[PDB]
Amino acid sequence: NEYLDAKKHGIDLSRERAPNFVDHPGIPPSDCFWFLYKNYVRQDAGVCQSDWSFDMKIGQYWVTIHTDEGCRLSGIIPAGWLILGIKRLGF
Amino acid sequence: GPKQKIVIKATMSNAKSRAQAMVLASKANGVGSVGITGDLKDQLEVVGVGIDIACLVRCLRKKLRYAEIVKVEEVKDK
Repeated sequence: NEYLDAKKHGIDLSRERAPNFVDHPGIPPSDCFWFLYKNYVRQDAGVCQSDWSFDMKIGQYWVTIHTDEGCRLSGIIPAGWLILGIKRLGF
Repeated sequence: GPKQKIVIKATMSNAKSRAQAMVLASKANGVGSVGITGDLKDQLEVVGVGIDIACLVRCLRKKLRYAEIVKVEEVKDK
């Protein structure tokens, strides 16, 4: 587990401030929040769709992030960075 | 049919420059919707099909000095 490890450095996703985002008209709302940390410090946050994937630029690096049915995130991300997912509250 | 959610990061540090970016993005062909995102509100997400993103990034890069694509997610239907 890597939530277990985050929790050692004081990261709790259940008590992070929600990302800034919009629910766009005409498409399903995103049901996952992602939080992005460098050397364990929050740099950014956003939303994504469960049981899916997205591409994101982290520093110099384009990365593919896989999002499983429970908003767990996986992918090869650059050294020093950590990305963590959780169900959007009420999803 | 397929639609993309595309996040562009740009130099927007106030409501005025954020507003200008949203208006410019809203006028681009294929843009169905646009919203501010990011911990520093330095990102806009556009949603649509047939968006000329190269052109949209070019127009924003001219207006704001720095703009680049930083996230692409396909819309997951239903």
